[PDB]
Amino acid sequence: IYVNRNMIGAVVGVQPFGGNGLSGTGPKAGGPHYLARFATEQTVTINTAAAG
Amino acid sequence: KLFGSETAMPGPTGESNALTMRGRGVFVAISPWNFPLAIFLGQVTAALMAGNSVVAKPAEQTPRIAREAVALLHEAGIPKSALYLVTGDGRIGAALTAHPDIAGVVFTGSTEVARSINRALAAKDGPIVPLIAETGGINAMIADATALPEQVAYDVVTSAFRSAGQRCSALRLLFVQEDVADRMIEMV
Amino acid sequence: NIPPPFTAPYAPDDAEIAARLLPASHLSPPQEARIHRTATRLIEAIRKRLGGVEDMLREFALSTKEGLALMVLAEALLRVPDARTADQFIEDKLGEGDFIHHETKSTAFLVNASAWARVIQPGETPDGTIGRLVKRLGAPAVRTATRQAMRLMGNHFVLGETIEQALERGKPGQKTRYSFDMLGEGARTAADARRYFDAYASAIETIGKAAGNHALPDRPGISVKLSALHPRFEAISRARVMVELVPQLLDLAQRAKAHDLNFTVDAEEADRLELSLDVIAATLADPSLKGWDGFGLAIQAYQKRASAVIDYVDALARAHDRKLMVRLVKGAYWDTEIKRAQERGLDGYPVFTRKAMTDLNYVACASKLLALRPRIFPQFATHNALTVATVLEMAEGSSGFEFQRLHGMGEALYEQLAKDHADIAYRTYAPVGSHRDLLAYLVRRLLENGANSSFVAQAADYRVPVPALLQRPADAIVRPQAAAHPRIPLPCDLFAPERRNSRGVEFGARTALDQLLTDVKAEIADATPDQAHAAVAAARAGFAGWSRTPAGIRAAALEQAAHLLESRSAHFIALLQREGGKTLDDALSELREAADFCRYYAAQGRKLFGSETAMPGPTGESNALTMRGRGVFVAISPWNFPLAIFLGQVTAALMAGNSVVAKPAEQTPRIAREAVALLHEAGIPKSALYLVTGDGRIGAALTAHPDIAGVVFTGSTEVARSINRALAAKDGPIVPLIAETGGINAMIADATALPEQVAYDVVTSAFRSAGQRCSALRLLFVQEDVADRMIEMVAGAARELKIGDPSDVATHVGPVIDVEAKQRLDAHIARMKTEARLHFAGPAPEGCFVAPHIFELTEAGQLTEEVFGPILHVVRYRPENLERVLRAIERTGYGLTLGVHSRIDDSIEAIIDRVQVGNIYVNRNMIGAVVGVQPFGGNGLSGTGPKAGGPHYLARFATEQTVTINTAAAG
Amino acid sequence: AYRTYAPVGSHRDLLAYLVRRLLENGANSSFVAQAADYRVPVPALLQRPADAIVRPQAAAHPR
Ligand SMILES: Cc1cc2nc3c(=O)[nH]c(=O)nc-3n(C[C@H](O)[C@H](O)[C@H](O)COP(=O)(O)OP(=O)(O)OC[C@H]3O[C@@H](n4cnc5c(N)ncnc54)[C@H](O)[C@@H]3O)c2cc1C
Ligand SMILES: Cc1cc2nc3c(=O)[nH]c(=O)nc-3n(C[C@H](O)[C@H](O)[C@H](O)COP(=O)(O)OP(=O)(O)OC[C@H]3O[C@@H](n4cnc5c(N)ncnc54)[C@H](O)[C@@H]3O)c2cc1C
Repeated sequence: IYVNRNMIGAVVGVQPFGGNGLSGTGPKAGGPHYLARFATEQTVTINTAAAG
Repeated sequence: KLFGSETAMPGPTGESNALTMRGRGVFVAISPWNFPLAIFLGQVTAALMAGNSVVAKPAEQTPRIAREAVALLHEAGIPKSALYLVTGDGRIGAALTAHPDIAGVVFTGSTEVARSINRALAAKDGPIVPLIAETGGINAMIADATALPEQVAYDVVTSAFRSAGQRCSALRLLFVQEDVADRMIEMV
Repeated sequence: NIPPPFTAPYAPDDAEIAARLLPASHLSPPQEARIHRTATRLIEAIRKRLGGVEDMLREFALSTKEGLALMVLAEALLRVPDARTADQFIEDKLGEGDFIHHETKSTAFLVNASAWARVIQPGETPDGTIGRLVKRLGAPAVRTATRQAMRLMGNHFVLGETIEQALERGKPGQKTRYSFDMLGEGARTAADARRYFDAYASAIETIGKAAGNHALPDRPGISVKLSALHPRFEAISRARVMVELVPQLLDLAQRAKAHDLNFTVDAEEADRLELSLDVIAATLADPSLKGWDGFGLAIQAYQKRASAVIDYVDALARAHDRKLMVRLVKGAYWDTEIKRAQERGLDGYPVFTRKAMTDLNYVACASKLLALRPRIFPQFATHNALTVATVLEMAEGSSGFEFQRLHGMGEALYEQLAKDHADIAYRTYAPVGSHRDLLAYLVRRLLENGANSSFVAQAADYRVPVPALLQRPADAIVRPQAAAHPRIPLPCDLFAPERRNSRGVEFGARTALDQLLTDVKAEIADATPDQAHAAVAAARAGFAGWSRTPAGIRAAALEQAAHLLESRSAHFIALLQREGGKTLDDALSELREAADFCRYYAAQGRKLFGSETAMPGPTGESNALTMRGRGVFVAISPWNFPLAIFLGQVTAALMAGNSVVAKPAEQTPRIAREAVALLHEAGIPKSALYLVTGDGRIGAALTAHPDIAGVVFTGSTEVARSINRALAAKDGPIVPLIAETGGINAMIADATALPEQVAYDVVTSAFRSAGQRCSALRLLFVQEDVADRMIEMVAGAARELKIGDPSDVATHVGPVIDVEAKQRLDAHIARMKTEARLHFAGPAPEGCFVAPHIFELTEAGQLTEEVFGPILHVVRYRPENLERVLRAIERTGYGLTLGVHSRIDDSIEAIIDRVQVGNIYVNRNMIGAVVGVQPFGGNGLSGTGPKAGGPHYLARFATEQTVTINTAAAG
Repeated sequence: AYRTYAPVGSHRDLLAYLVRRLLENGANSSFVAQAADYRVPVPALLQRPADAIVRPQAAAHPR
């Protein structure tokens, strides 16, 4: 949403760009939720008691 | 920030728990003609950064800028084995996305093509992979009678006609209050 | 009158205890002056300075793991028939290479003597515990440390391949100079419990033939552990324990009595205290033990119940008119007790959390025991010079008690005491047993010697001034309110201040278990396709308002749901047992997890949706990023966690600002309905949450509905694909699909792994909840050198599982969900019987039950399907072929959980680097993922992500919005 | 080839010599002191001096 200015030229890291509905899936390019979608999470759980 | 170090999780004594994020596999990156360098590079560098190798098919109208961007990434330190450029039509794009070994698709282009990519992915008996699709818009602007007509006109002309309107963000539909309608339209 | 079954409050307040112990600890200045002098002299003797384990750890700056590795290597090297062969190995081979091979072979030697009996290429990358040690210290120092470990293993331990070999080795017409601390503990199989019984019986005869001609207490003793004598020694199996174990313990007591020996029942974990006292009381009660003063037990001063145990033992002694020998110790399982109370969400710790509190309680308990002479003969087991000096002073004169130490500890301490006070008696114990029981004993011992708080460790460190060792415990505590350790939170505060932790129950406390069993015992038409469509439309109408309800109010609603869940835990636990067929621990755990989901998503919800994120940019412009609800989410949940996964998915979607239409598994709609009613009562509007029950056709109507904004799904891989296809066929928006599906989960156990622990964790991972967990172990890979022992131990342990009615507290394995499931399982069993070796097939009760089964495959590729039941598959492998194991795990295409059991960090790390599995568990079981601790969920055929119970979950239920305002006209 | 020296002299000259010698053996920076301390990993003793300084402006001791 752009208020009292034009609607174009989204700046990377300033206006994370991208929409919903028929406009896209997300996440927004140039924003902080983008990179995670390209990755998978991994939890490593180690029982450390024999060491202290 | 995201992949540079693990996130420690709180838990009981005598046990460690760490959350990490790793690459998924092979990403297919499909880019449009209207931002042939920046969207091409945005999608590709994101996938690479996340630890994925990338097969990139640029829009048929703009392969040369894509080839140069690819060579530039290789020279910037991206291994030849991590990044490949495949040029061609939509059937080639369909070949890459229907390939059973890829780990995800990042797509920017038409809504119709995104749906067919999504259908080709879902048809596979393999893993359900991520689809990142940024498609079009029918973008509105609402201008009320408190708005400055000289500024509305300028921002409307810019939003609609910059780049011959060949931007996904471009203004397509202007709503203007009737009391100021004649003046604003005439000025645009 | 015989005392009632022991029941003391499990974890009372530390401060109230300190308020009584602090003043009673007061001693007159001449009393303190005498203690100070005796202790100074004992400590100075210790600092005179071959020594002990603490010295080896200190001298080479060894971790506990490294000490363990060298002692194991040392023991193998000592049992080579020709000592010159050992010398050649140490100089030529050790430190030059084959580091992992040496670590693996010497550890395997302990269960498989034949395994241990190449040419080492130069420039080998130093990996493994020994390799890393060599890199840090250098090969020659490692050789020097190994020889020292050889002296320690040879001098301070009585060991053999069998008990007869150990007993022969430790032989003195002389009397034995030491009593026997028998190695065994925690039998996993019936065969193990008999072997330990036999070893105890053999030891009693060996020690009896060399017991000398004096009267008690001047005769040797033997220490015995109840967990070694019974393979399911636990409160829930009490009925069978009283019936099977008591006669065994009695048999041994009688054999000890016939040689007039000291016979001591060791004290183990806090959750076994009450059960051990029941066993000991019933055993002591037997008339055959009259006329003998050598029977006794250990009492741990680190426990708040310690004083009450002393009263109980004394009343037991008077009721039966016996004399007892009672060992007072501090306690060997402190770290274990902390960990457990935390995992189990107990309301406090059974032990003190400041070391000085244990020291105080020890002296108070000793004072109490001294006053119970001569009926009770106290034995003060400690290597603390100050504790010895203080107990000696309190005795004011002496006799009617003794001190106790472990061979290889407190030698100089007790020699000096005997010089300075000739009528002081002290008993010395030597560890005696088989190599197969060494590892478990060594680990515990190395934790005490390596501990920074250890008195023995400090007295040997010349950086620690003698006067620091003499600080009186009361002066360390100073004030009652400081009794609890400031840096150790109560389990309820484990996640503070981020969120509250759910409450658990300690089954080892009979008051708590009986109350829980009592409370629990005291406690649906389908939908038409039209009804499901109306539910969607209704949820669609409720979306606008709910999405705009402030995040803190949505969060308050989840938190109230958690509170109502815990307040009504008995009600929901009853439902989990009746509808889900879950055993009590599984039901309780599911209830905790459900509450945990509500609190964690609430807390992550405020963080993520509580306020906008400001984005940096030019002046004269603001840029704010927000996350809003998507629309109507369809939540489809499975039968195996019918409350927690159902609630996790639903409360997540709700928290993100979505309205929800929820379709629960056909087998478990009732718990779902109650959960829904509960969320509504917690503050979730009727218009935001709807329950639609029915089959997959109803589930399919919901997912094909053109107006929904997303699907969250947990279930079968095939159903997830058909949902994905139904969504992708739509001409509408591409909506998010979150799908957590199955796994074919592997465990890799190498020859450095402890078989008793592997067996326990394998049996748990594969057979808990009748294998009806998505994280369950299906495929065990075990190195060939330890395969026979490991498989045998797993099979023997599986046989001890009680299969039956999940409402009986003694049951370990309940029924499978329905006949359709049982049938599918039985077909796979019939197939595997014709296809693979059957190692174990248990006896199912009549009804919808499948018993644990263990099959060995020739290759992993013979297991091609997730089999959703208590059915373990085993593949043995050669150490050089680890890649083929890893390749076989990749081949399935699944990636949910993976277990790794190994001592070797480089091996563990290589496995982690290689595999893509969502949850890797190292040296523990693979189940019971805790919300916010183990973000759970996999990749490949196992799921889409993001992980449930983790920090990337909520975002996916939302969509982002950037608002960009040109602010220049304001300034 | 390596030459080995032994300290030779009268008791009346020992104290002054001993003080200086004990300052070198007791110094935390001493290589001999570190190589004898098993807490110090062999690789730490092998850090190249140029890698400790890294940059000219860091030549002087900051403290
Ligand atoms: C012959 C013999 C038999 C034994 N049998 C048993 C047995 O059957 N069962 C058993 O549990 N123990 C038993 N022990 C005791 C155990 O093995 C340790 O030796 C003992 O706890 C050490 O106490 P201490 O006076 O030697 O040493 P210290 O260094 O004085 O005391 C150490 C002890 O303090 C306690 N401690 C450490 N940190 C904390 C803390 N933060 N808060 C509260 N307390 C803390 C622990 O119990 C620890 O062991 C036995 C010991 C001997 C010598
Ligand atoms: C046979 C023999 C004869 C010697 N004769 C003399 C002599 O005639 N005159 C003399 O001055 N020395 C003399 N020395 C050297 C002195 O006695 C020390 O032995 C020597 O400096 C140690 O250096 P290193 O390579 O052994 O040890 P290292 O542990 O490598 O180096 C220690 C040296 O580093 C230097 N150093 C320590 N801290 C700092 C710092 N913050 N900044 C800069 N430098 C620092 C000091 O010089 C210190 O001695 C002699 C040594 C030997 C073996």
